[PDB]
Amino acid sequence: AIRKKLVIVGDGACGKTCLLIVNSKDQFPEVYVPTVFENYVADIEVDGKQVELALWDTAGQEDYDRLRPLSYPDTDVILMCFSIDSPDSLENIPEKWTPEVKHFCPNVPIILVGNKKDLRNDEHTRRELAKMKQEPVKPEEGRDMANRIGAFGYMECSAKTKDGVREVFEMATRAAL
Amino acid sequence: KYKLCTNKEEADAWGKKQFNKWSKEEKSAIRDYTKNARPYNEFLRMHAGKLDSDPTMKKKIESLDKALNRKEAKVNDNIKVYRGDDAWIFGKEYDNSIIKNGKVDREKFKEIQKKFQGKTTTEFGYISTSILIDAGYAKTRPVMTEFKVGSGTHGAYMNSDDLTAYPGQYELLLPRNTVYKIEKIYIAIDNNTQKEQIKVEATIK
Ligand SMILES: NC(=O)C1=CN([C@@H]2O[C@H](COP(=O)(O)OP(=O)(O)OC[C@H]3O[C@@H](n4cnc5c(N)ncnc54)[C@H](O)[C@@H]3O)[C@@H](O)[C@H]2O)C=CC1
Ligand SMILES: Nc1nc2c(ncn2[C@@H]2O[C@H](COP(=O)(O)OP(=O)(O)O)[C@@H](O)[C@H]2O)c(=O)[nH]1
Ligand SMILES: [Mg+2]
Repeated sequence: AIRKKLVIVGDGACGKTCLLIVNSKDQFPEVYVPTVFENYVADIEVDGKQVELALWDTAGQEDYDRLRPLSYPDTDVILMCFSIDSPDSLENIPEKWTPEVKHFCPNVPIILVGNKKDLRNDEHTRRELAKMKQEPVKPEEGRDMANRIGAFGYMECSAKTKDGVREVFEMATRAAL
Repeated sequence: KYKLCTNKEEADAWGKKQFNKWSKEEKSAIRDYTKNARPYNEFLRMHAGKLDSDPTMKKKIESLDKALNRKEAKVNDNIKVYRGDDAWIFGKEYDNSIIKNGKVDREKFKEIQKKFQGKTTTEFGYISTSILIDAGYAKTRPVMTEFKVGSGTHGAYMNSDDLTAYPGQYELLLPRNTVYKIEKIYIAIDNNTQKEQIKVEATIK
């Protein structure tokens, strides 16, 4: 079996911890949500290869900017996330996340992930984001962004509903090889 | 007096001094736990150390116990080690909101302290820890525990692929059924940030 490492970064509350959980338990968490998810190796096979992918969760807040780097060494792929319900997070992709990664994981393949895809057509979101002259990010924006930052690919998903989740990981896995 | 590692250099140097020649099976058992620890600990706690229900784990546990039981498998000095836990460690009645806006609910905290402070406990599950504080989950969780480990305790130190699926945690793994005493439970503020965190000091007995 092949051993690979995946690290997930992104702004706080953009949905990172939930994504991994749902990836390994087929269960969106509702009452006991860990800030940072535990060690879990995901078993995946794509294009005929069985891979064991260790997943490292991280804290994206500034408070933890000092600690994050201890998770970066020898990474095979990165999941850079933002939330579809938050345009603020997407902007941080270029602003904060891409610069940090290139610095610590210069050649590591990046996969840009739009989380909370279920909030794209959510009235509350829409309206709520309305109060700021912003609306949910459009798919075209993410792809555009991925192209801008040199990502291997771009994906959307919803942990809450599990849409595309399985897809994000498979892709991540391909890029890892 | 127990050693506390300041940085990776110290962490690394202390690490070289430890035992690393486990048997292949020994290495495999340790690495397997690190891949996912939910399976070992959750089961043992649920079953109180009786391994009869799931043979498939029996070998799995019985097997790790040995790696950890070898005579060469102990720690030379008295080292302080650290661990991070979610609020539910203190019972299903609690969650991470216990800390909101960098504040620990005092009413909630005090109940926990009366309940657990000074308590001596036996843990069915293995206890993962880190010699480096910044490594591990100690800063990213609500309750940070510093374990004072007496010399001669039996453990495995892992910071390489052979040993763990997550190199870079500067891990020290203690055996199941280890018993410890909680000396103090308190709230402390983080340097440079304003968030409180629940801090536990416990000693290995
Ligand atoms: N805790 C840390 O900072 C360190 C973690 N690790 C790694 O993490 C894994 C073990 O730590 P966790 O991720 O916390 O898994 P764990 O088995 O220690 O616990 C997982 C979840 O259960 C909770 N829990 C732990 N012990 C409990 C108990 N006695 N009663 C009720 N709830 C309990 C924890 O708070 C956590 O939310 C190992 O795979 C190890 O390699 C390694 C070194 C240090
Ligand atoms: N609607 C919706 N909410 C989500 C989804 N994933 C996570 N959340 C919520 O968004 C918040 C942040 O999630 P979390 O995974 O802790 O974010 P992290 O800090 O980036 O790990 C939590 O309150 C979740 O309830 C999703 O796919 N859809
Ligand atoms: Mg999180």
